[PDB]
Amino acid sequence: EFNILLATDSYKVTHYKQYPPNTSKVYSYFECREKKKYEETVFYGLQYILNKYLKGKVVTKEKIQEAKDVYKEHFQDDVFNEKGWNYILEKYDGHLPIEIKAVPEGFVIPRGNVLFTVENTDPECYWLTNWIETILVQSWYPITVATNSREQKKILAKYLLETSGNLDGLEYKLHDFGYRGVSSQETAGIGASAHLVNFKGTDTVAGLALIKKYYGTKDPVPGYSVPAAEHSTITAWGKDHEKDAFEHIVTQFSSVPVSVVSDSYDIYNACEKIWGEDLRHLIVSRSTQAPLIIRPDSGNPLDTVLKVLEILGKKFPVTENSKGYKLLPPYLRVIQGDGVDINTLQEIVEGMKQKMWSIENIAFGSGGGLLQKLTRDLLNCSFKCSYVVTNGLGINVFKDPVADPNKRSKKGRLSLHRTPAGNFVTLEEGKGDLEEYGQDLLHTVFKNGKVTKSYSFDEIRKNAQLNIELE
Amino acid sequence: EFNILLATDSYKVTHYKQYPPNTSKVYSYFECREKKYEETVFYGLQYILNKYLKGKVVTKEKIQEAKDVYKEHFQDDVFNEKGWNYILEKYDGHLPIEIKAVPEGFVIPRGNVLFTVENTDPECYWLTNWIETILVQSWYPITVATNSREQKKILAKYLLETSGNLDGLEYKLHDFGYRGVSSQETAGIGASAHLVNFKGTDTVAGLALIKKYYGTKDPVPGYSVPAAEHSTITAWGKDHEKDAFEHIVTQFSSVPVSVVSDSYDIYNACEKIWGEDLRHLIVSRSTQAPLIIRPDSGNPLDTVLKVLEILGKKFPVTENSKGYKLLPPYLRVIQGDGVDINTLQEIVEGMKQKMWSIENIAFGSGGGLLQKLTRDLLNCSFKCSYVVTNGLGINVFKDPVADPNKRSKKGRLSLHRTPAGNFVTLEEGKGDLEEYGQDLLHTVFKNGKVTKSYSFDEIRKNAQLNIEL
Ligand SMILES: O=C(NCc1ccc(S(=O)(=O)c2cc(F)cc(F)c2)cc1)c1ccn2cccc2c1
Ligand SMILES: O=C(NCc1ccc(S(=O)(=O)c2cc(F)cc(F)c2)cc1)c1ccn2cccc2c1
Repeated sequence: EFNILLATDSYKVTHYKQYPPNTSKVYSYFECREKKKYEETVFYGLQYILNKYLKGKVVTKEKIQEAKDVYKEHFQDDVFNEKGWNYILEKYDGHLPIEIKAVPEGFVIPRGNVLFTVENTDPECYWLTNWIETILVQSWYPITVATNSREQKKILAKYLLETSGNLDGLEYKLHDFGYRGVSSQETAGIGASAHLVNFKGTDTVAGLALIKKYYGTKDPVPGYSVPAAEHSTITAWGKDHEKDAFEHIVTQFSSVPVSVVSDSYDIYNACEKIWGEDLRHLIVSRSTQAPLIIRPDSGNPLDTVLKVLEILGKKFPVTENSKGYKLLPPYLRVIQGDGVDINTLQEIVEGMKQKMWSIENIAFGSGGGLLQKLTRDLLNCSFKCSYVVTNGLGINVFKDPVADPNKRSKKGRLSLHRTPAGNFVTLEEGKGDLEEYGQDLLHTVFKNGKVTKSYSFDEIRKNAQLNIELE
Repeated sequence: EFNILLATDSYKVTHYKQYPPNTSKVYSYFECREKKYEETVFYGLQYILNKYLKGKVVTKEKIQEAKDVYKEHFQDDVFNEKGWNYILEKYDGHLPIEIKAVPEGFVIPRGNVLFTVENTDPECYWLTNWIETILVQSWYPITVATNSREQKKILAKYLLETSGNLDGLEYKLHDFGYRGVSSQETAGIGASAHLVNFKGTDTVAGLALIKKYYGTKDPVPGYSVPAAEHSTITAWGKDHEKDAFEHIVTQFSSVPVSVVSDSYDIYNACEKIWGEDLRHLIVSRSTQAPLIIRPDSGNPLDTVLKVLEILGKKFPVTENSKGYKLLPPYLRVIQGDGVDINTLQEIVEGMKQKMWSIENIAFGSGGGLLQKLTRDLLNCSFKCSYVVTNGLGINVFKDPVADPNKRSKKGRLSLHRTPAGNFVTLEEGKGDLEEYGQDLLHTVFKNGKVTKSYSFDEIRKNAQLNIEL
């Protein structure tokens, strides 16, 4: 069973002995620190952490003893704050005396703003605020996935609008292929759920259960897929029987969309000769609701996409849409699911536009690029103490390292406000209390072991919409 | 609760309908495909087998749940209820799969078979690749362990050159990555992988994972010591940095203690606070209880060199038997900002050029150690190489025309010693010709049971550096 006493960085076990004596409050905050592009971030994923790990009776006698035993060996010394943890157990029935205030999930906030704050509600538990830094800072991951996914959605939207005149299909243009390429089952669920804030297509099934349990949607599920081959279901037929494999598969899935990986031996042959001639009769008969989606999976992503489109355009009846861009017939589409990240996605869509191909023709699958190739440094997600009370006096505190001003942290009690122009500003030093800037946008989401405000996944999606979608 | 029927890539739900009719066997393998990182540490499969694959993993409830979810997720009825019911009825929900693998901790060159998977019941031909997704996640502990080991090689080389021995090597790269990974589960897995090579960790999650799934003779596999963070310094107020330092080293007077010293001005903290105001509290400390000064900002190499230069003018430096400068034994440095395999190399090489022993320093690495890694680094990949259809075995593979690096292996595979004592993977069942001795893979899973396993102590032995051996 999960034990919050064992869910911190080891050195934090020793910090209760290091704060100034007579300290009754430690108040800390999280931001995606600004850095001398990712100018705005989607706040998402705290609700998961609150419910799974922080709420309810999280301290028991057994958990305290277990931690005491582990730490004695891990430190070769007795340093664990058993008294501090016993107090929470006895006084609060093992509920954490902590209050967390946060911006609403799905909100899109510029870098360098407070996104949530944490403080102790009982003077005895001044040490608890930063005990839970480690677990709360892991919110960096769903924030960063959702943010990076949304930035890709902006690129797709821009190019789809330019080449087609509308945004139809946008929310199916970046499909999550990341389940095998992440570091754990738990990460799979969290990361897939964050991508679903922006899109509806996922093969990372773990995301669906997470959303159902911690967030909820009006619709039965938040994300969808359709049938598709993998190399094994093609290559199993034997090298001389690729056409047989293709025929069997598209016939099995004749009335729903089906994607078919086509590069097992020679992607160009497969497009021009197998699909474009031998099996063309099985493609041009398909419904607009049930296209074949051809999947190249190797070679330079841009060069291969363009060559695949050029081959298909010569074997199938292409039209020119009202923006002047080429469009495959509706029963035929392409998906690029190799080597896709935000940089190569941009390269591909720009290359397509230069060669007069509509973005209507393509979708993208992204695995490691979408869910794994991200770190806490991308958005500088960071948790710092800004305010303490010692001997009954509040003190505004911060770091400001001489050799790196980008690591300077905020001072005092913080609040998040709308500016007169409708942007965001974080007020420091308790200045929010002057009430010159309207209401604080941070809301209490956790207090004394209880989750006090929750958001549905539908609300989060609404909050995270693109301006272009709003327009 | 975990449900293996919901733990695959969606499209795999549809594959049972796509294989050739009358296919009775699908056999697949995992490798770190060949294209730096020439050899990989195989680690982490035992965790997956035990937590997710063994025992009764199918129930009526789990089948119904998957049926209900897939109906909505595909907007259609495509789920193989019958196949999963067959496993439930015939095998009490135990997977009819056999997995063979190289021993955990083994260090194997790229492009070799590391494990194989096949169905043991012809009805379950579709199950081999259903579990690709979950098994391929082994890429992560393999990659963390391998990259951690590659850093240990760098540290060993430079420590040996500058000190003449490897004393303290296994405490020179400390895991700081708990907050910088993507989940609690990943923290445990990744921290465990780093501990194949080192003994220092702050990622406590790794200890319980090792104890549960692998085991050590010692009570714990990894260790830490007290240290400050910026909050326990800055809480004292900007004009009281010295007071915080004094309090902290006094509370931890007889054990090692690390104190982050760059909250306001690292150079001032080193030269004036530690080097003058509090010098008497440092020079009095035991060799078993040094102060470990931690810079945490600025260019890592330049800052480390400047911190050493400052300390070397305030404290009594010696010259070791190799001619390198050594701080007194009560004083050390740890650099735990911006450390990855590349910057680690730059720092130890720069220290060497300035005649500073690597005895002086340790490194903490967070994101660089546990998060900034992907499946592409070692090209960890799972592919079908053999099928039986209509009673006939066929050697199968992919070979994409534009990328020969993605060519996969053909037929039944086995791993062998060469006459020179190296590894080779034989394809096409050639292992059966018995020209290369016994297959070095062992059966580790069969029909719901884990059939071979390794302690964490043996894994560490297998993963040792040549220089250590
Ligand atoms: O093919 C895969 N999944 C099915 C799939 C089919 C079609 C689209 S699509 O984006 O064209 C699409 C979406 C959708 F929800 C409605 C559609 F009509 C069209 C996406 C996924 C696939 C391939 C390689 N992988 C490697 C790791 C994981 C995977 C997943
Ligand atoms: O200071 C930290 N942990 C304690 C710590 C002290 C000393 C060494 S050491 O390698 O110098 C050392 C190891 C050890 F096991 C025996 C020693 F005597 C010496 C390592 C860790 C720390 C700092 C920043 N963080 C940011 C994220 C996580 C952390 C952890």
